[PDB]
Amino acid sequence: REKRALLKLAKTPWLGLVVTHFTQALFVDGYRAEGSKENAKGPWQTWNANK
Amino acid sequence: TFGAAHNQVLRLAAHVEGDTEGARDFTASVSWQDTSVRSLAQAVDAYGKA
Amino acid sequence: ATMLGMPKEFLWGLIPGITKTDVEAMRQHFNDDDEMTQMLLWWTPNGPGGE
Amino acid sequence: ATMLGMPKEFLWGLIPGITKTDVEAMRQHFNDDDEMTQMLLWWTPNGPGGE
Repeated sequence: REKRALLKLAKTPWLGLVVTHFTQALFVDGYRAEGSKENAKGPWQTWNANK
Repeated sequence: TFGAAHNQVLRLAAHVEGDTEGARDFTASVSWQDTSVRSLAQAVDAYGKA
Repeated sequence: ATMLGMPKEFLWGLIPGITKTDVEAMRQHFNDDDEMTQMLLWWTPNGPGGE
Repeated sequence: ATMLGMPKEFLWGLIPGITKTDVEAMRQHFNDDDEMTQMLLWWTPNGPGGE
């Protein structure tokens, strides 16, 4: 109960940090067809309407 | 990988709401924002030169 | 491209940050008749050029 | 703005030290008929230009 507190002190969320670091960089900004600069109306409206 | 999954999701959603063309359009794909770590000045200079 | 005279279209794909899908999108919408596209295609440093 | 031809009004907001209220103030008083404003709008390096 005195070394157990030390053990709980040394625990650091490194794996959570890795997951958060990789999550913050993955973002989708558009859904475009092949050879088109515009977003597809239907699928992108569905994407936005579902937040 | 996640873009393949997202395209699957969006094609399924198009199939649910009719949209026969969108459901079978496997060529369309999602677009991801840039993950490169580069300064603004370098990127702008390079793209302007390009 | 400026000196050796290489085809610029082939050199688009070698630039980092641009994928082949983006290259195809540029190829399809390079000569659009939209006023904005025409102004950007004929963009001199001191404003639009061309016609 | 010079090369890629981006709209300069949108690029005003991205410059540090300028807020959106200042951007609105610049927008409203960009084309004032005051002689000082007109001279600053047509300012060549060797003094005022324009009319």
